Amino acid sequence: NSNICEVCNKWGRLFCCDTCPRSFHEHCHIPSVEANKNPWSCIFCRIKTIQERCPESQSGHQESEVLMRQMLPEEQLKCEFLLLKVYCDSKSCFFASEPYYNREGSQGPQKPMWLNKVKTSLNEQMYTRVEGFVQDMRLIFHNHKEFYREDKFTRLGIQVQDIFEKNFRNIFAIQETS
Ligand SMILES: [Zn+2]
Ligand SMILES: [Zn+2]
Ligand SMILES: [Zn+2]
Repeated sequence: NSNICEVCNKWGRLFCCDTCPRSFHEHCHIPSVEANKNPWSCIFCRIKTIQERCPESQSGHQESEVLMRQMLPEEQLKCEFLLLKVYCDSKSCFFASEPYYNREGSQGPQKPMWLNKVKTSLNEQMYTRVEGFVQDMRLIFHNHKEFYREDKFTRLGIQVQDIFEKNFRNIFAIQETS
């Protein structure tokens, strides 16, 4: 197994996958690494199994149909993995914890949002459809773009949103378009 966490790229107290060489901090994995379970298979492995059980699940889908899906176990897992892919980027640090807003010439968002809030929301099964999860994720970056206006820091929102959107299209097998 790897000797650094797959998500944050640091060493520490690492839990190792039994079916692939990845390793994780306990609360870096999503869901948090399960207490017992020998063997244990990481989220990457669990997602690959879904694909292998239903190869047709990789055919192209329309975003509008994906968003309306109910959060059954497989869609719950897919959203957890998509959230984890965002945390994998080091620029996620900016969006993880609860923001505050005091900048001359800007007003804070009406509905603040952050990664750890989305994480808790998934853990507590608060989303009933994929749309709920995707809306909150996109809100994180939209709030940032609006608040930072012409400051070059707005680019961090564009960057992390791009990571989100690329991984959304991959994980949910969105139909490729020009
Ligand atoms: Zn970690
Ligand atoms: Zn694995
Ligand atoms: Zn099948």
